[PDB]
Amino acid sequence: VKVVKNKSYFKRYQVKFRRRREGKTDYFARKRLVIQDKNKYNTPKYRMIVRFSNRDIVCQIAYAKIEGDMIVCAAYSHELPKYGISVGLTNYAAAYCTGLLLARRLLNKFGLDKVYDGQVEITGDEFNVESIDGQPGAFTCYLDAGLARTTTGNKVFGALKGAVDGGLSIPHSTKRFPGYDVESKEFNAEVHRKHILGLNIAEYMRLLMEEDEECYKKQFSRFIKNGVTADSMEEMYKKAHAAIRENPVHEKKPKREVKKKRWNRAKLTLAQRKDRVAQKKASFLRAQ
Amino acid sequence: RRPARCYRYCKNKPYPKSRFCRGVPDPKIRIFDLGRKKAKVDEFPLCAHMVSDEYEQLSSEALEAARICANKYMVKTCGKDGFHIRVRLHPFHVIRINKMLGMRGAFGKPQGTVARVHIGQVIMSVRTKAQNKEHVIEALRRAKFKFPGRQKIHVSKKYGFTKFNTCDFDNMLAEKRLIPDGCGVKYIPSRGPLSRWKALH
Amino acid sequence: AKSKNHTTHNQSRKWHRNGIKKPRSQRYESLKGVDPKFLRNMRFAKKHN
Amino acid sequence: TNTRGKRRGTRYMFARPFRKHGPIPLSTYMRIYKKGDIVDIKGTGTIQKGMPHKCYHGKTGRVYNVTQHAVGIIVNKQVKGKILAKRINVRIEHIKHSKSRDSFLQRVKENEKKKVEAKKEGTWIELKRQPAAPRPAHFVSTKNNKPQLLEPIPYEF
Amino acid sequence: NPMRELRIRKLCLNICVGESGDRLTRAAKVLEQLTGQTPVFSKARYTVRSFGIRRNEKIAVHCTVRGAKAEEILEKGLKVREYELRKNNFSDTGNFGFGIQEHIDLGIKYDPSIGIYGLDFYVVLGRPGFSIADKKRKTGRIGAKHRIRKEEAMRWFQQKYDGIILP
Amino acid sequence: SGDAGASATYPMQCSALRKNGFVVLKGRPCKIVEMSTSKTGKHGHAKVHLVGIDIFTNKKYEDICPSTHNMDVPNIKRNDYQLVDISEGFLSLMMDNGDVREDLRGKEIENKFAAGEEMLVTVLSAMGEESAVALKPM
RNA sequence: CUCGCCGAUCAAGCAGUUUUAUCCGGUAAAGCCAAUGACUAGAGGCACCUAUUCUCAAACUUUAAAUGGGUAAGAGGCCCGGCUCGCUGGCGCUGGAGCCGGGCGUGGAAUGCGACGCGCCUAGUGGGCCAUUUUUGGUA
RNA sequence: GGCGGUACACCUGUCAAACGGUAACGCAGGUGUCCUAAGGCGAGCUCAGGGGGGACAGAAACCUCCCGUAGAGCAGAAGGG
RNA sequence: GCUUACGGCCAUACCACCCUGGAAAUGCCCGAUCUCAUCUGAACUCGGAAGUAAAGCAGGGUCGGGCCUGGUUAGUACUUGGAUGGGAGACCGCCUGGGAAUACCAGGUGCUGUAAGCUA
Ligand SMILES: [Mg+2]
Ligand SMILES: [Mg+2]
Ligand SMILES: [Mg+2]
Ligand SMILES: [Mg+2]
Ligand SMILES: [Mg+2]
Ligand SMILES: [Mg+2]
Ligand SMILES: [Mg+2]
Ligand SMILES: [Mg+2]
Ligand SMILES: [Mg+2]
Ligand SMILES: [Mg+2]
Ligand SMILES: [Mg+2]
Ligand SMILES: [Mg+2]
Ligand SMILES: [Mg+2]
Repeated sequence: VKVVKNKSYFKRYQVKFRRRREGKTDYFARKRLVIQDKNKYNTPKYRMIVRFSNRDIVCQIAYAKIEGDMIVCAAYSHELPKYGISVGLTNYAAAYCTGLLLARRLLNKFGLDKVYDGQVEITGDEFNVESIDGQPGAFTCYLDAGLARTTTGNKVFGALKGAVDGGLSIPHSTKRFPGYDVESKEFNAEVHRKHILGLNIAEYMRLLMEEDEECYKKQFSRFIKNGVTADSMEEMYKKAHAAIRENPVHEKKPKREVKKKRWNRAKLTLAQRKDRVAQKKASFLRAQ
Repeated sequence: RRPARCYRYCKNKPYPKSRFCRGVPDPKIRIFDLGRKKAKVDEFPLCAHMVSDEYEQLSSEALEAARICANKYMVKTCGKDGFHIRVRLHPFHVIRINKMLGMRGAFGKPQGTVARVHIGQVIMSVRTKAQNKEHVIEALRRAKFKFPGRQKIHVSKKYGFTKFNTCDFDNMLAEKRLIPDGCGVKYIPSRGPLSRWKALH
Repeated sequence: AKSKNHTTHNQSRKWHRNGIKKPRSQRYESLKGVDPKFLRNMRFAKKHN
Repeated sequence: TNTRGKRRGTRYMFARPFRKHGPIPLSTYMRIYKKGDIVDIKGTGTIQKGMPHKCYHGKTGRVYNVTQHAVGIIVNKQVKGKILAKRINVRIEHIKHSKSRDSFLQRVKENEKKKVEAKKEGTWIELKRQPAAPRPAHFVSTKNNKPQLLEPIPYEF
Repeated sequence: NPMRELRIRKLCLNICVGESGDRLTRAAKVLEQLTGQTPVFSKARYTVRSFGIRRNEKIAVHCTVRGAKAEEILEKGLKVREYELRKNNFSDTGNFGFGIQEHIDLGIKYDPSIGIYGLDFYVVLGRPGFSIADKKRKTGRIGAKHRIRKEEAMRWFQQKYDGIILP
Repeated sequence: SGDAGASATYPMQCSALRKNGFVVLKGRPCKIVEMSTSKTGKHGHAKVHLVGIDIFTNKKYEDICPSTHNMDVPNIKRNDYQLVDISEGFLSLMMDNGDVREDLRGKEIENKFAAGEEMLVTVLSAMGEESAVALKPM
């Protein structure tokens, strides 16, 4: 069988971009998202970056530059325990809060927290903030889903709804919000308000506790020890949205000084490298 | 056929047999290695060439004739298993022939293949034992009369058909830098994996 | 009765006879071909200052 | 007679370098081209839109118009014996900033500071480039480098 | 050590019927009574007159089972094989497979309405962590010390199902 | 509605016409049976003599034209159909859509269908109208 | 005809030329143990397979000259303040462009030259031939 | 000159001598069409080939794993992408 | 120093095999009620937190392949301009300037921007 990886293979081999080899960036969609028109002359084109891990949600606002895009404001999902949400830091309701936390924190540093307060109450209807004359214009950014398949009800659009309710003017439509019946092509806003306030999570805690309590303890183990029940879901997120709108500013942790103690071994120098093969040759000639 | 005086000088760009040039007849020479070709490097230390001194092109029929002329003299003076002839010129340039005759559409059909040679390029190479030097020079001398132009019969300083000198070939064998494989040697540098170094020892 | 097809023999001597003059770059270049959206606003920046 | 096609003879100029194929790196898209800067022209076979003609690949002109995706350039093209200023529309993937004037701008900024430094100190530093002058008189020491005898080598074939 | 349990990922089964028509349509009903899900029609790729098939012609059906249904049907297909397979029935990359000539011994009564059909069982063996090669974002490779081998897949067949490898 | 096309034919040179071909003579395609060209003088021009049998019924036609002249060449295309009952006055055929068409007209086939041995006919289309000539079994 | 004539009292600008600076190319050579295509010979591992070897490309190329092509070498500059806009927009400067005022000659490479400046009318010609080098068809 | 050919309107590679241009009845070729999608856009997917496997099933049917810089495909000539 | 998000240059970053590592984080992992989703909850989407390093990932190893850089090849090959230079010719030498490429040899193997967190 002929060898596929020979000298002629690697000599002709052209590697992809590093962010492409890692599978993190889609350069076909990035070009159409971060590149600004040439008749704008360094007008920053902002975008909301929403990323999901197995335990955390990252929401950032950036604008592209040649030496790397700068992050204007970043709100993480592990900051919700400061506002009350100590459980389920990766569900749809926690995505609406980190988007709201990113919207209110951005408007704070830009001096736009008095104007464009968004929807204080959660109604689920399509809301797009309006720019009032005389006052500074609303912040207009765009959504960056990345490699996440944008289906109806994805949590990427949960932070999108949290940002447009905070005051951000992001263009979108209610076709991909949870509660859009594609059969009738109508958006039922009442279903969306349930996912925003975690009401769909409460119905799961009740469907298990009233059927078999054994599985309820495995699925919601940390929900029991933290003292949150199925009846304390809607109110928990409501008072969390209130705390986010009050103090959205995030202070950095005190810089802890470290002696920079390395835990990895260093590369072998040229002396240690040649001396090792010199010992293997000498040890090979003694055995014969 | 047309005499070789008409296709002696390299006037045209190289016109090889390819997808665009179809219908080329087979070259006159088809065998390039003769003698005991499956001999090791330490059997035929001597090497002698037929170096060219003119930038011209040698026909395929001349390479065939001079090969047999040098071969018939080596088999009678050194035996059929005491030499190795390697013709180092392959006929690749296709010379053209105009229609048998105005010149409306004068581009001609292929006539044959002709090997283009440079000043200093080896035409033939013969390796044999160290005591057959006077026979190879005479065998290669008789083959010059089958070629147009001027050729030189130079006894090379390399070790047979290899590219290493004779004064260094014996030292590179003891240092395991060269291993014989058929009619040539393998240059084994000191920059590979250590597994193949232990195989040599 | 064939003739000569194409030639550029004496052309380089005729070009440099009166010299090869570069285009005259005048101050205040023209404004034809510019973006009509940009020119429409620029004419509004001149009738208001 | 040759064909008058727009891409005849562009087999190698519009090709991409070895092991440099694929998508365009996203730095060429985020470069700002104002109106009146010197830009080069170098066509790319990846973007078949707004590509320049082969008579402009390698030329250099100044920008007179900027649009959404492209840039209007004023290139001087000699036709037969006359040089004409051509206004062409080339997208930003086939152009780049010309560093031919950056050596002049850096030299001006260094001149504007040398005269204000000599004015407040009272010197006469000359601000003007000069060709490579003949080498001055210098002593060549032979303390540790004695002249080594060279001579032609015999001919060997 | 616990994250290296040589479990089964999917059990692939297919009936390669000769051509389309009512014979192929009835073959899909066999996969509905065994797997419990609608199969898919796999049309041909190239036309070959030696077999009597054309391009874009529905030739074979196939289905995939993942969970405990994959373990049940695979066990129900090994009792026909007498819980023993050949030595060369294992591929050099883990997974193996076999085949039966009649599906009646697979827990379904023989009916005179629909004809008898023979499927082709192919089990794709796995290991916790193989999903890193299937997910889109952050797609990676498995590794040398984690992918299954032939000697590792045969001993799993001898311990879980007490199989006998015939040389 | 997509009734038909507009080209319906194409003209080409007379010297490019080959034997056993087709060409338009007197407004109807004909089967060229033999072609011969001859000179006219010292520096004579290629005088082409054509003779073709009309493919439809009868009435062979001929014509003289120079080699460098142009003459209309028709589009000769033949389609296959499946036979149906011909017990009526018109011959019936079916297309790929599955619908029947009855526009044609022979004696050896109109009664053949009643006794078995089904066949498929090849209807040839040309400038004027359509007609069926060849018959091959399967 | 518009000027310069007075020489860098002046702004200058220009060039079949160099210098400095920055781009463009795929020819000569080179390579094929690198891809496409052609090609000779042994050797190793159980016809292929691996590592080598001889010889080539005008419609092949990783690499790549020499000669050569474009551009930049200042007041039409540099810097600063204010104003205008329906364009642009988190951000009366957020970009951008226009407008107005002020500050600053050590005209900020070599050599040469009045600008071969701005127009108008315009005859003849539209069979060429030869040489050094490059080069196509052809035995020539 | 005639016959032949169209070098008569166009396109690809080369000739063409590393900007562009550059001839011959120079070379290898292509065109007078095709497409309601083979146009536009979004999403998902990865191709040619090779290896190990798997009832009938074989060198060619289909299922599946592994390698796979594109060596496939992109209506047509060729080049580029 | 490390772990993530978004990147710039796009192999000094890739490829094969081996070894070591989980503080935070990451990954695997545990489920299919809701949203969504396929032949199949594998993928995609969604809900979650029993286990903690098998793999991803990260850091090392290889007289590693590749890539990158330098030396050398060589002032060689080729080339601008010149001669009433040589030569039957092919072609070659010289004068005046520019000046490569493989093989071979050696060294190196990601750098870095913005934002957040942790001192294994
Ligand atoms: Mg040599
Ligand atoms: Mg003329
Ligand atoms: Mg003429
Ligand atoms: Mg003249
Ligand atoms: Mg052509
Ligand atoms: Mg001036
Ligand atoms: Mg004329
Ligand atoms: Mg005239
Ligand atoms: Mg033609
Ligand atoms: Mg040229
Ligand atoms: Mg461990
Ligand atoms: Mg290495
Ligand atoms: Mg090097």
